[PDB]
Amino acid sequence: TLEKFVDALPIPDTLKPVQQSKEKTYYEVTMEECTHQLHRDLPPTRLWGYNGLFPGPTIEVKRNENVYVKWMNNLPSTHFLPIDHTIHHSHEEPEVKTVVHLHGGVTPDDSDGYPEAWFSKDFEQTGPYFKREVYHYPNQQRGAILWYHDHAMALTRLNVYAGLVGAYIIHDPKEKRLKLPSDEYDVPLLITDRTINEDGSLFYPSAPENPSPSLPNPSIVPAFCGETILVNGKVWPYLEVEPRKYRFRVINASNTRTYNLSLDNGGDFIQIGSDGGLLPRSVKLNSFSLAPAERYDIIIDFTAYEGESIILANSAGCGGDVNPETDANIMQFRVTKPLAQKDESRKPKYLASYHERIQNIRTLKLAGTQDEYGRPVLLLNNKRWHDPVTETPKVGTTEIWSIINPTRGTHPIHLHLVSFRVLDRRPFDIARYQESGELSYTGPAVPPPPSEKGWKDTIQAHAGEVLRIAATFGPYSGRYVWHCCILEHEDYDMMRPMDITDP
Ligand SMILES: [Cu+2]
Ligand SMILES: [Cu+2]
Ligand SMILES: [Cu+2]
Repeated sequence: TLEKFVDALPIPDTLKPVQQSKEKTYYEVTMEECTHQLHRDLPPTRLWGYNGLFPGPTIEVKRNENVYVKWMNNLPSTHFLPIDHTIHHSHEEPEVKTVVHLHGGVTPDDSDGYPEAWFSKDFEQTGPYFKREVYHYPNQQRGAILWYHDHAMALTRLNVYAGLVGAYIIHDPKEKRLKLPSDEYDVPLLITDRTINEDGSLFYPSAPENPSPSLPNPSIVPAFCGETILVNGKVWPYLEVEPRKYRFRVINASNTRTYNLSLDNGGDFIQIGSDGGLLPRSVKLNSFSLAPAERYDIIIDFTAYEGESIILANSAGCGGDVNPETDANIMQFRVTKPLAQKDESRKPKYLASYHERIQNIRTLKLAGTQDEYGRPVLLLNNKRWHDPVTETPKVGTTEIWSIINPTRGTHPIHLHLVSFRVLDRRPFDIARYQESGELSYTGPAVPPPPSEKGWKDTIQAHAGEVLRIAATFGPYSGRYVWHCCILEHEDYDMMRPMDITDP
């Protein structure tokens, strides 16, 4: 095992445009086999990286900036992580397929990275919903932390684990007057748990434990928990900071793992933002939950802690209780950087402003059948991906989605295109719902905590609760998706199409 806090936190560079005008910013990003050392004491690791980087370069845009990214694939024809060929059914398609989803993007459908819009190297082969090489991101939306990652059908868990993640920030100039910490004092933190072999190579399980020899090989697993935690591509790093306010864009880019984060001296975060942008009012927190694909925009105020080492800790376990010596640790702040200037940043209470009729109320169930080989298959509302679309909201209208979770565990559910408000959660009789299909509540409705009073696009639906959210669908119409963000679930098969229609 590996010494904690011996490597500096990398901060990914900001991508430079290939061409740029008042009217159009044009970027190129090529997926490439690359080599990077993840820890002082590990041989370098072979990974897949956007422009040869892990994590991918940070992309920074203004609200309404007219952006194009040509996402290209220049990867090997053959994968280096275990492909389970039995999970989706078929001329022969390439083994390695990729497509980039801008998670949180208010995006035209053919630029949203639909799982069947995939492509292989140089776009030689393309999936049946592919339309275009150069994706278009108009960024007509709230300033926020987005992130980009692969979304290829049956492969998402693999392609992401391989290293295909990156941050995308939307800056709204109108927010500049809040004087939030910025520039060097505004730092994204992409958290990814990994398991790494002694020779430096990524370990990803090629079967669950106790593989009955009937079971395919490789076989998909229903969950992955990495032995090590990385932030921005380094195992358990440290970051030297100035004793002053910092903003952090915290992103869970892990396959399965949920984090429950705190500072080991009992100190407080200030949440200024959720997936969908600034909260209306800032919230003071001692801890916070962070499931796959969630994003918390926070301030940590180091002013009074000059000289100190503060650990960003985690108490959520993955497949067992946290281990204090390993996954209980995320990174270490060292407040030893001299101030480069006066800290003019603020941490205001007042951040943003907070009339619509309900067109429809979709009731949706989270549940799993079981396959030929005994393995669990997780399904949204009893459907497989390939079944005729059923979630078909009307452009311009508002729906309430009530998501019922009678499973053993939490699912972070994500809708593309939209961000949405959270209404409440409410517990119910699980046995009763499974026996009869009948829903009896065992307690009142609970509103969201303040963290979740703003806009969200990825939301934890806890076991034995009904969660209700509300979304207005637009401004674009077309074919999108919704799904669980635990990638091991997403790929088998907790993802469905979502058509937003127009007369
Ligand atoms: Cu998304
Ligand atoms: Cu799930
Ligand atoms: Cu998605």
